[PDB]
Amino acid sequence: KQGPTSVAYVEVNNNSMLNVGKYTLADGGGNAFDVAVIFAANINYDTGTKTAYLHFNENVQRVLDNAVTQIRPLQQQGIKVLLSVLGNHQGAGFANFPSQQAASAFAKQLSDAVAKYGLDGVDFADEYAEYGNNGTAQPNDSSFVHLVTALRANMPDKIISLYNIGPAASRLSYGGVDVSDKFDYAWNPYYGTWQVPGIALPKAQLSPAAVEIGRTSRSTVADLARRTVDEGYGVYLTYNLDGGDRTADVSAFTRELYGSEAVRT
Ligand SMILES: [Zn+2]
Repeated sequence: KQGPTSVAYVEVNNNSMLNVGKYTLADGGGNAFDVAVIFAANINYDTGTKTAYLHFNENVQRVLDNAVTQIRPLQQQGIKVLLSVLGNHQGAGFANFPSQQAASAFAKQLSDAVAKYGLDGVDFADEYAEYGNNGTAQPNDSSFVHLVTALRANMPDKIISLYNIGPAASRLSYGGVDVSDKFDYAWNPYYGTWQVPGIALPKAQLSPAAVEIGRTSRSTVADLARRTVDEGYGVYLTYNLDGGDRTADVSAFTRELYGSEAVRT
């Protein structure tokens, strides 16, 4: 298989991670998706200790606890699995950690979770943090740099990606350290559109295209995949892969990215 890196986000609240492994290319048998993203664990805030911390809702916890059936099989077949981390309406977000030490403690929780569950990486989605709730501060310009630097240091050989949205995504440089190069990938969060991420990464690691499989018209899915290849971009994002038969939708972009339509087990 040769072509852009395919990524699929799965809202584990309602869907199975395994669905991502169901699609392969008719010509070649390669995976239609190269990366699967568990959406989403989150950044919580303890008002008492005034400390942010990593939280997994029951659904996220359930899939992590069942890594052998929910995650391991995807990895066995060559698909990378990442844990997305999202804001949780509690004031704490990736852009408002008060210090280097504070950001670093949270990065350890992340890297520890990655090792414990045998994950391939982390995805940062700075949305719904609601900076300010519970007496918290507004995003500052060192928090994210500190968090990314620590995480990357913690897991040098794993994946770290950026869902391109929010205060954090605009605060990649501080004190002479630009954290753009510590990210493996970055992508557009707006389904049905082409929006090149601002983060200073080369085309090969960016996905200006974004589609919500089953919702975006197969014409637009095909168009964005076509533009991806034509403009030389190296990633393509599919959001909300569900349990329905989306072979036609997956084929809409695989024909363009890989030259083969897809098959679903
Ligand atoms: Zn809210």
